[PDB]
Amino acid sequence: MKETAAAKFERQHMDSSTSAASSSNYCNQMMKSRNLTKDRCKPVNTFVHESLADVQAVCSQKNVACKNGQTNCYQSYSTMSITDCRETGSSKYPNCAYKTTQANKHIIVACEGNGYVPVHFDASV
Ligand SMILES: [Cs+]
Repeated sequence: MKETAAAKFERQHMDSSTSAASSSNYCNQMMKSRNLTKDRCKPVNTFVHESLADVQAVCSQKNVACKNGQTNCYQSYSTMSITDCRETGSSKYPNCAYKTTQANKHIIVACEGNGYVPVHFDASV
């Protein structure tokens, strides 16, 4: 079955199963279980610990520019529980290693065609 942009966004960024990173090993486990170390060690990736509905709602909040210059990005009005994952020095494809950083920040996502479906995670602030 084809992986839609919606499904891909959920695979790469949604973890409503936990309220926050459980430990420092969180990223290593999640990056692997979500297939983010298969085609390479995805350098950076953020997981959101909120309901899909609250993240989806961001598409109708504060409109802002995306890091790439596109105009379909949106920043959340309130802060959200998120976990930042970044490849560390001891990492080396195919043996990927990550640093886990838990936090409560505002998220910014890109909504397809400026619609209401989040398809990319731009950043957290
Ligand atoms: Cs919108």
